[PDB]
Amino acid sequence: EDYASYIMNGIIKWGDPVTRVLDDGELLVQQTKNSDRTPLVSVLLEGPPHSGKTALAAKIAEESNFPFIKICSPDKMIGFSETAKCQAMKKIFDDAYKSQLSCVVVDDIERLLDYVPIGPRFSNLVLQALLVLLKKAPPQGRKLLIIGTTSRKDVLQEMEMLNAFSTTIHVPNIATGEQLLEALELLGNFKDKERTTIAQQVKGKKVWIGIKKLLMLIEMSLQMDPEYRVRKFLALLREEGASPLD
Amino acid sequence: EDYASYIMNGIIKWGDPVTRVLDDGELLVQQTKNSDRTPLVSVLLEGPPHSGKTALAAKIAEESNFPFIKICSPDKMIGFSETAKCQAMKKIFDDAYKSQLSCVVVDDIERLLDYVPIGPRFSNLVLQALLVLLKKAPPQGRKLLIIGTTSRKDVLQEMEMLNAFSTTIHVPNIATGEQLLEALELLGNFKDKERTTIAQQVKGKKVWIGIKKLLMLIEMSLQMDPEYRVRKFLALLREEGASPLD
Amino acid sequence: EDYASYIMNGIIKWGDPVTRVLDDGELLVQQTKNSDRTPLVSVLLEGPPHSGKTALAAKIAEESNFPFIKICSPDKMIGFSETAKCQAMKKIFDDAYKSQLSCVVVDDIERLLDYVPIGPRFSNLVLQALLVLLKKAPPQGRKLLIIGTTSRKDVLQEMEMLNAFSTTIHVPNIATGEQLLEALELLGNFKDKERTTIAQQVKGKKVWIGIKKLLMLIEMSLQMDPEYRVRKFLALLREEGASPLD
Amino acid sequence: EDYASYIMNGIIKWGDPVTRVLDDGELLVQQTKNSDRTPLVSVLLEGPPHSGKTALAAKIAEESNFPFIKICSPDKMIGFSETAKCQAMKKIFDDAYKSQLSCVVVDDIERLLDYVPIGPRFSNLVLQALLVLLKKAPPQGRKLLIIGTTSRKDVLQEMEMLNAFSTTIHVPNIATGEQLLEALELLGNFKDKERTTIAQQVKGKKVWIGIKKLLMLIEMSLQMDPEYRVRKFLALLREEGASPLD
Amino acid sequence: EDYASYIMNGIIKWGDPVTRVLDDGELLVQQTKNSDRTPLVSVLLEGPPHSGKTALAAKIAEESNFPFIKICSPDKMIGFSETAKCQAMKKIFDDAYKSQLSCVVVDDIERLLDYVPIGPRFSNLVLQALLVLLKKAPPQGRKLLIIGTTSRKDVLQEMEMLNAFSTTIHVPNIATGEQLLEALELLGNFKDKERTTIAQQVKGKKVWIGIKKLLMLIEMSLQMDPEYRVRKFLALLREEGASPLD
Amino acid sequence: EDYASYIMNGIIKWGDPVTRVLDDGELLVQQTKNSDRTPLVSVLLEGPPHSGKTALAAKIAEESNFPFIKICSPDKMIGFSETAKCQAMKKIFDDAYKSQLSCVVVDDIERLLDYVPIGPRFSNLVLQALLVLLKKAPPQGRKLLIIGTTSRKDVLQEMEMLNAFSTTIHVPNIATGEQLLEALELLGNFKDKERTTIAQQVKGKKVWIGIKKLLMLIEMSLQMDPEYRVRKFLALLREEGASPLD
Ligand SMILES: Nc1ncnc2c1ncn2[C@@H]1O[C@H](COP(=O)(O)OP(=O)(O)NP(=O)(O)O)[C@@H](O)[C@H]1O
Ligand SMILES: Nc1ncnc2c1ncn2[C@@H]1O[C@H](COP(=O)(O)OP(=O)(O)NP(=O)(O)O)[C@@H](O)[C@H]1O
Ligand SMILES: Nc1ncnc2c1ncn2[C@@H]1O[C@H](COP(=O)(O)OP(=O)(O)NP(=O)(O)O)[C@@H](O)[C@H]1O
Ligand SMILES: Nc1ncnc2c1ncn2[C@@H]1O[C@H](COP(=O)(O)OP(=O)(O)NP(=O)(O)O)[C@@H](O)[C@H]1O
Ligand SMILES: Nc1ncnc2c1ncn2[C@@H]1O[C@H](COP(=O)(O)OP(=O)(O)NP(=O)(O)O)[C@@H](O)[C@H]1O
Ligand SMILES: Nc1ncnc2c1ncn2[C@@H]1O[C@H](COP(=O)(O)OP(=O)(O)NP(=O)(O)O)[C@@H](O)[C@H]1O
Ligand SMILES: [Mg+2]
Ligand SMILES: [Mg+2]
Ligand SMILES: [Mg+2]
Ligand SMILES: [Mg+2]
Ligand SMILES: [Mg+2]
Ligand SMILES: [Mg+2]
Repeated sequence: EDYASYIMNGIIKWGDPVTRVLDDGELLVQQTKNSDRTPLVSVLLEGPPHSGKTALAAKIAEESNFPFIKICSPDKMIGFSETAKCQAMKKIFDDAYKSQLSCVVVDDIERLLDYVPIGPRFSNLVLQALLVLLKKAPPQGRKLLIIGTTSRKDVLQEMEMLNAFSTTIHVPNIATGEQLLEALELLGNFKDKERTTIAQQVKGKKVWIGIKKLLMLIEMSLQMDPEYRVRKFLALLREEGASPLD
Repeated sequence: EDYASYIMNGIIKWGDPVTRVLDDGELLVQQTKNSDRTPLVSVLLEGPPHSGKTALAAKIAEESNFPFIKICSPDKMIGFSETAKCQAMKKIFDDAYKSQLSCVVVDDIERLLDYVPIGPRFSNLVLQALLVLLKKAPPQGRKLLIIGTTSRKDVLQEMEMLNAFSTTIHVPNIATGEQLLEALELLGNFKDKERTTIAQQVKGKKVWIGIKKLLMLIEMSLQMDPEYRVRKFLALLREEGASPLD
Repeated sequence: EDYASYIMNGIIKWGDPVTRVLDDGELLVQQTKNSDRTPLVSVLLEGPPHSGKTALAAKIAEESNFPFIKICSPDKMIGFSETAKCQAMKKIFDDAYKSQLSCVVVDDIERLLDYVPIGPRFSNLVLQALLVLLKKAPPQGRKLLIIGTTSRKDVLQEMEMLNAFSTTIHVPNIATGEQLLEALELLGNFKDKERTTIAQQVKGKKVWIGIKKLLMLIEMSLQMDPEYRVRKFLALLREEGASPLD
Repeated sequence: EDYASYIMNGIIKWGDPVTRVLDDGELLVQQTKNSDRTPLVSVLLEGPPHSGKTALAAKIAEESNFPFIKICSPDKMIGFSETAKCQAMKKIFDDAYKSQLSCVVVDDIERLLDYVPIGPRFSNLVLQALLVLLKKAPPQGRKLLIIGTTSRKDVLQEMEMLNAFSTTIHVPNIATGEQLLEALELLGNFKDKERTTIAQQVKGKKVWIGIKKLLMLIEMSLQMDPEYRVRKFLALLREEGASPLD
Repeated sequence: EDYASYIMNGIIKWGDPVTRVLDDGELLVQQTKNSDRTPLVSVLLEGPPHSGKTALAAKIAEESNFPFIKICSPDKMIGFSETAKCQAMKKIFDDAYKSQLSCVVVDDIERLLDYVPIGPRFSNLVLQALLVLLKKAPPQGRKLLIIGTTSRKDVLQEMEMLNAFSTTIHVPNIATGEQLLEALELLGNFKDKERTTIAQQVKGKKVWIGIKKLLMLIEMSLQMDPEYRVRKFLALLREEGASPLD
Repeated sequence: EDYASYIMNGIIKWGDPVTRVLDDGELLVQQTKNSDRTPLVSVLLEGPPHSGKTALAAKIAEESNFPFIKICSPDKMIGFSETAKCQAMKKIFDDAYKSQLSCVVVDDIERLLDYVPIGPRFSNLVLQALLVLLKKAPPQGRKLLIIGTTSRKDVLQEMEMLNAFSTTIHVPNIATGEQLLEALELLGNFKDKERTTIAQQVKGKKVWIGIKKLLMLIEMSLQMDPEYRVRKFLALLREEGASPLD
C-alpha cells in the first residue's frame, strides 16, 4: 500500500490533538491484535473538512505493521454503480479475511455513499453493505481493524452507522493561535520576522482551520511579493474562519 | 449450521431476562413440535442494539434439536438486489418445507430489508416476501418455527410485520448495577478488587448497556495500565448510557 | 383446487356473522349463475387481520360447485416483479374465461399489491391490472364470480378499488364473550371446568379477536402446566384486545 | 368492431340526458364529416362511475357509420409497460389516419394512464402520447373524431388534457325518482305492483345512481324471496346514494 | 418542409398583434443573417393555448427563405424515451450546423419535455439537451435562428430556459370585440346579418379566445339550424372566456 | 484546443473586474506550476448568467501555456446518461494526469450536472465524480489546475462542492454606466453621437448586464433604422435590468 499518496505532506505535531489521535489509534491497534473477545474493532475518524482525517487514518494503519493493510477509496470507483461499489468493497474485505491480522481503511464515507444534502440522496445499497461489513467478524481467530473517515459525523449518525463503529476519534481543525504558529514553524514557510507579525495578529485569538486548508492558504500567500505575503495570509485566514452565528 | 459463529462469546446468565428469553423460546419450540393447530409458529426477538438478540436466537434454535436449522443472514447477501435476496430467502424456506420439523432464523431484519431512517428507504420487495413467508404454513403435517431478530421493533410495527409474528420476546440491555456486576464476574475480566470498586460506583444506580457492547468496553479498558483500567471502564460506561431526556 | 390448504382448521359456527358471510356468499353465487344482466359479479370479503377471510372465501368458492375454481395467492409469487404478477393474474383470468361458470378468489389483495403504509408504497401496475379485471365481463354468456379478501378495506377504498367490487362482506372478529365461549366449545380445547372460569371472566365483557388469532392463543396457553393454562389464556387475550383510545 | 361487447344491456331512454348525449354526439359526427376547417374533432364523455359512458361512446361511434371505427381499451393492455401502451395507441391512430373518415374511442382514460390518487401515480409517457394524439390532425383532407370516456374529469383537467378536447359531454347518473322508475319500467324487472311501491318510496325524492350500478342492484334484489325483493332493492339504493356532506 | 401542415388555415390579420409577431420575427431573421456578433439567435413565441403560436412560428421560418428549415415536433416522437428524443433533436441540430444559414423550430416545448403539472413531472434529460442546444453556436461563420413555441412560459421560466432564449414574442388571444369581428369577416363564415348581431353583442366588451379555438367554435355553431347559429356561437364564446377571478 | 470557439468575441477590458479575474487566474497558474505543497489547485469562476465566465476561463487556461489544456463541455454530451458523462470526464482527467503540467476547464457545471430547480433534479453520480476529481492530486510530482465555471454558486454551495474548490473568483456583470460606455466604445458599435446620448441616459445610474447579453442587445438595436437604434438599445437595457425588489 502506498502511504506517500495519502500522507503527501507528512504528519506534523501542531498540537496535542495530533498526539491524541495517534495514541488512541495505537490503543485500538493493540486491542485488535491482542483481544480474543473483540477480534473485530472499528473506529471512525471524524472532524471538519480538511482537518487531516485521511492522512491520520493512513498513519495509524501504517504504524500497525499489520501483514494486510488496504485503503478503500472513492478515487478508483468514479462513475461506479451501487452494485459495482459493493462488489469492490466485498473484494477488499474478503482479502482481509484471509489474513490473520488486517487493517482496512474506509476513506471518505460520505463520498463512498454518494451523499448529497439536497434530498438528501445517497447510495443505500452501499450504506447497507458498510453496515454489515462493520459488524462482520473475520473467520474465527483472525483479526480486523476497520478505520473509517468522514467530515459528516452528523449524517452517519442519522444513517445509524455511527452506532456500528466501536468508537470514534475526533480530528479537530487547528483551533488556537499557538497551534497555528506551531504548524507554520514546523512547515517552515514564513521568515522568522513574518511569523512574529502573524503571532502578534493571532495570539490569544481563536482560529478554526484544517491542516490541509492551511497548506493551501500558505501557498497562495507565497505567490505575493515579499512585502504582501503576510497581509495576504491574514486576509485569507480571515475568510476561512468559523461563522460566529453559524 | 455453525452456531459458534453466532455465539462467539457464549450465553452468560447475567440476569433473569436471559432465562426468560430462553424459557419462552423453548415453549415456542415445544408448541411448534407438538401442535397440530399451529404447525407454523413465529417469534420476533427484539431489543436495543447489542443486547444479544442474534446469539439468543441461535441458542433457542440450537436447543430445539430440530432436524433442519438454518440461519438467514445479511452477511452473504451484501450488494444483492431485492430480487436476489428474495430468491435466497425462498430457497431457505423451500428447503425447510422439505423437513418435518424445521427452524429458520431470519436475522437482523432491518438489514435484510435495507432499511435506513432517512426517507425512509428500504427494500419493499423483500419486506413483502417476508410478510408472506411469515404466514405460510409448511406442507400439511410439517412444522416450522421462524425466529426473527431486530433492534427496530418500531419500524417493523409501522411496516405491519410485527402483526405477522405469532409473538415477540423482548431482549433487554443489562439494566441494573447488580446485573452488570454479574456479567463482569461471569466474564471474569477484572481483579477481585477492581469489581468491588465498580460495584461501589454502580450499585443502586441504573445502567443500560447491551451485553455485546459491554464486551467491547471491557476490552478497551484492559488496554490501559493496571492503575487506570477501572477509571477507563467507568468513563466509557458513562458515555454508553441512556439519554435522560431522549 | 386444494381447499384443505386454505381451510386448515375448518369453519366453526362461533356466531351469527359466520352464517351471514356464508349466506350472502351463496346469494352472490346464485346471482352469478342465474343472471344474464350481471354475468360478472365481484365481492370483497374484508375485516380485521386474522378474522378468517381467506378460509371463508375458499368455503364460498367450494360451495359454489363451479366447474372452474382458482385461488390467486401471493404464496407463489414471492419476489415477482410487477409485470410477472400481472402475467400470472392474466393467466388465471384467461383460463376462467374459457369456462361457462367460474370463480376466482383474489386473496390478500394488499400483499398482491405489495402494499406498505410507509410512503406508502405499492405496485401500481398490479393495482391497475386488478381494476381492469374486476370490471371485465367474461365472453358473452359465460359467468364469473370474483371473491377478493383484504384486512385493509381503507386502503383499497383510497385506491378506488372498493368501488370496483359489486359489493363487500364484512368478516368481523369474534366480538362477544358468548361468541368466544362458543368458539372454545366448538374447538373443544379446555376442560369443562376451565371454560366455566373463562366464561366467568369474559361473559358480559367485550372482546375483539380474530378466529385465526384465537387458535394461536389457545395453543400457547396449552403449553402451560394444567394449573396455569387458563391464567395464561386470559393474559394473552388481555394483550390481544382492541385499543380503547385507538 | 364488436359493439355488443360494449353495449351489453342496450341504451334505454331513462331520461332526457340520454337523448342529449346522443344528439350532441351526432352533431360532432356531422361536424367531423362535413367540416374542412376542423378535420379533427375530439369529445370527452365524462360523469360519475357507472353512469354509462362507455356504452354511450360506443353508441355514438356506431351511429356515425364511419368506414373506420376502433375502440382503444385497457382490457388488452393489462401489465403493459408505458412504452407498450404508447405503441398500441400509435398503431390504432396510424390505422385511423389511413381512412378518409374515422372514429377512435379512447375508453377509460384514467385506466389507460394507470392513474391512482395515492401519490398520485400515473403513466406520464401515456398521458403525453394522448395529449399529442388529441391535437394531431389526420393527413390533409382526412377526418377523425376522437371520443374519450372518464369518471375522473377533475384529474384530466389537472393534467391539462381537458383543454385538449374540443368539448366535453356530461353523462349524469339517474337523478330523479321519475328517471329511476322509467329505467325500471324499460328494463321490465319488477312486478307492476312492486314498481308502484318503489315509486311511492322514491317519487319526489332525489336519487343519484348510475345505470350500470342500477342493473347490479336490481339483480341482487331479485335473488330475494318475492316478498322481500322490494325491501332489498330500496335498502341497496339507500346505500348507493350521494353523500349529503361529501 | 411542409408548412401547409403547420398553417392549415392560413395567417389572417385579425389584429395588430399578428403584424407585430411577424415583423419582430423578420427582424430576428435579419439579425441572424447579417450579424457576425450573434450568429446564434433564439426566440420563444409564447401565449395562451390555441393562440396561434405554431402557425406563426412556421410562417416566420417560411418567410426567412433560409436554405435549411426544419421543424422539430412531438408528433413523431410519441412513446420515445428521453434518450431517443435527445438523439432525434441532436440529429436535427447537427444537420442545421451543416448549413450556412438555418432555422430550427422547436415546437410545443412543454410536450417535447413531457411536462405535467402534477408533481410536476418532465423529462429532465430533454430539458438539459435544449438548454445546451439553445446556447450552442453553429460552426464559425454559420448562422442559426431557433424559434420555440409554448403555452407555458411560466414553466419554462422556472426551468431557467426562458433565460436561454435571446428574446420572447408574446402571441396573444384575440382580445377585443373588434378583433373578433375582424377574424370572423376574414374567415367569412357568418351571414352579413349574423355578424351585425354578434357585433352588437360583443362590441365594447372584452374577449379572450385563441384563433385556433375560434375556428372550432365557429364550426360547432354552423352545425345548428340557421336560426340558431348565432345563439350557439355566443353561448360557446361565453363558456370559452377568461375567469374574472382566476 | 480551440479557444476561438470559447472566446468568439475577444476579451475586452470594460472594467477593473476583467483585469482582476485575469490577474487572479495567473496567480493560481503560477502557484500550480511552482508549488510542491499544492500540486492540485482548483478555482471556480462564478457570476450571473452571461457575465463572461467561459471566455475568461478559456483565457486563463490559454495564458497558462501548459502542455496539456482541455475544456470539458456539456456540448458533446447531450443525451448522455450519468454513467456516460462520468466516463467522459474520467477520460479527460486521466489524460491530464499523464502530463507534468495540466489545466482542465470544467465548464457550465450546472449543465454538466443536469441541474433544474424544480425538485430540484440533477445527476448525483456526476456530482460525486466531480467532488472526487476536484480533490484528487495527479501522480506525485505532476501538477493540475482545474477551472470550473457556473452561474449558480448558490446551488454548488448547497451541494458542498464550493468547499471542494481551492478558491472562487467572482465574474460580475457590467455594473456602472462608465463600464457600459467603455464596453460600447471598445466594441465600437454606435456612432460617436449615439454614445454621447447613451452616456447621458446611463451615466451616474446603476446597470447590471452581462457582457454576452450586452452583445445581443447591441445587435438587436442595430436592426432598427438609424434614428431608432439608440431608443431601442435603451429600451432593451431597461428590460434586462436587476429587480429592485428581487
Ligand atoms: N498532523 C497532521 N495530520 C494530518 N495531516 C497532516 C498533518 N500534518 C500535515 N498533514 C498533511 O495535511 C494533509 C491532510 O490532508 P487529508 O488527510 O486529505 O485531509 P482530510 O481531512 O482527510 N480531507 P477531506 O477528506 O478533504 O476533508 C496531507 O497532505 C497531510 O500529509
Ligand atoms: N446472555 C447472553 N445473551 C446474548 N449474547 C450473549 C450473552 N452472554 C454473552 N453473549 C455474547 O454477546 C454477544 C452478543 O452479540 P449479538 O448476539 O450479535 O448481539 P445483537 O444484539 O444481535 N447485535 P446487533 O444485531 O448488532 O444489535 C455474542 O458474542 C454472545 O456470545
Ligand atoms: N368460522 C370460521 N371462519 C374462518 N376461519 C375459520 C372459522 N372457523 C375456523 N377457522 C379457521 O381459522 C383459520 C382462519 O385463517 P385465515 O382464513 O387465513 O384468516 P385471515 O383472516 O384470512 N388471515 P390474514 O389474511 O392473515 O388476516 C383457518 O385455519 C380456518 O380453518
Ligand atoms: N342509456 C344508457 N346509457 C348507457 N348505458 C346504458 C343505457 N341503458 C342501458 N345501459 C347499459 O348499462 C351498462 C353501462 O355500462 P358502461 O357503459 O360500462 O358504464 P361506464 O359508466 O362506462 N362504467 P365505468 O367505466 O365502470 O364507470 C351497459 O351494459 C349498457 O348497455
Ligand atoms: N393570424 C393567425 N395566427 C396564427 N394562426 C392563424 C392565424 N390565422 C389563422 N390561423 C390558423 O389558426 C390555427 C392555429 O393553430 P396553431 O398554430 O396550432 O395554434 P397553437 O397556439 O400553436 N396551438 P396549441 O399549441 O394547441 O396551443 C392554424 O390552423 C392557423 O392556420
Ligand atoms: N471581458 C470579457 N470577458 C468575457 N467575455 C468577453 C469579454 N469581452 C468580450 N467577451 C465576449 O463575450 C462572450 C461571453 O460569453 P461566455 O463566455 O459564453 O459567457 P458566460 O457567462 O460563460 N455564459 P453562460 O454560461 O451562458 O452564463 C464571448 O463571446 C466573449 O468573447
Ligand atoms: Mg479525507
Ligand atoms: Mg444481531
Ligand atoms: Mg387471509
Ligand atoms: Mg366505462
Ligand atoms: Mg402549437
Ligand atoms: Mg458559460
